[PDB]
Amino acid sequence: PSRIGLLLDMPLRDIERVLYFESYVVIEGGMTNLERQQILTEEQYLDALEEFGDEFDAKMGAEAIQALLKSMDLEQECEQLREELNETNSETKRKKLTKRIKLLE
DNA sequence: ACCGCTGCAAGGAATAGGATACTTGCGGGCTATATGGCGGCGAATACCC
Repeated sequence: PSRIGLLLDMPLRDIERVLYFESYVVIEGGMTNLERQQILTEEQYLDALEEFGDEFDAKMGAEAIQALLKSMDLEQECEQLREELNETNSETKRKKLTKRIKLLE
């Protein structure tokens, strides 16, 4: 498994695309339609910034990954994930959240 | 005390011979598209509920 992939909890395909400069990823993406870490195609990024030339940041590549990682709190995420793992559901999400919590702790 | 003369250079036709500009191949010096191997296993999709 890829430690980045499941620490940040993003499918490895999308990090593969981002880290070789063929897409865009939002960093904070607040005060707008976008979420924390949506992926964008080049044209999608151009269109989004056109309609939303406000301050939402969407970077491209290693710098974006670094900012996204450095912009996270570990133990708080651990609390949220253990609360969610409390139940709903112990079928495969049980295994997934146990692994992610193991890495985070 | 004036002049036509001789004579002494300047520019044409025929030969030998070195200097010297020109040409060339190199030697080292440098930079920058496969197609007869399986087996196990675990993660990542697919699927049809």
